[PDB]
Amino acid sequence: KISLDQIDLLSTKSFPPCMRQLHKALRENHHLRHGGRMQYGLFLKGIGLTLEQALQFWKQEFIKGKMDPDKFDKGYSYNIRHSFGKEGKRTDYTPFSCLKIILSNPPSQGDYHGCPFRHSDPELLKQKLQSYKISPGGISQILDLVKGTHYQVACQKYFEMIHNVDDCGFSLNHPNQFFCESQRILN
RNA sequence: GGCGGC
DNA sequence: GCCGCCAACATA
Ligand code: SF4
Ligand SMILES: [Mg+2]
Repeated sequence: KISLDQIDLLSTKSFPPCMRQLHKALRENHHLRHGGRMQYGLFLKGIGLTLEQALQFWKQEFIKGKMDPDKFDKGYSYNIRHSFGKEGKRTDYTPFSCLKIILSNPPSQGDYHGCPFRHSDPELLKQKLQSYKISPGGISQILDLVKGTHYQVACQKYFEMIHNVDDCGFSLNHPNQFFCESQRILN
């Protein structure tokens, strides 16, 4: 039901901070390192894209990287299809959970994957939070949680703020959950 | 990105 | 250089 020329907006309204960053990095650089391609690609599949849309979405953005639209089909296409279970063993991989994103494959320079509340240093997180136009009160309420290592809670706090609600009404532990609960309120 | 094949 | 096959796992 979801369409491609609708993602840029969705990233702002319903994507949790991690996926939002990942999308922005993708649009600005026209590319993403492995870690991000994994985290974001499966998220996109979790929200609804089909294999046709995924290949389109990724190809389109990588051509802007000015690379051979063939060098794309060469490497990148097979792996996208394998994500959707259409190659090898044929496993329709479930998208990543929070605990996994937070406790594993920590990001390095050049990477945008991971959990902002956990991998972005307090000072850079605050700037992001401010860029998302989050009230200095909640931003302060989030940083606290972060300092207490309650990353998922800090994210729920971010959810409640961009949605103008008192209680998100669910315990967060998976990015696509954050998306669904958001779409519930907006759509 | 890793592992694997030439 | 060319190429294949992997990982995940919430979820009302
Ligand atoms: S808490 Fe879970 S969802 Fe919110 S950002 Fe960290 S990872 Fe993405
Ligand atoms: Mg590569």
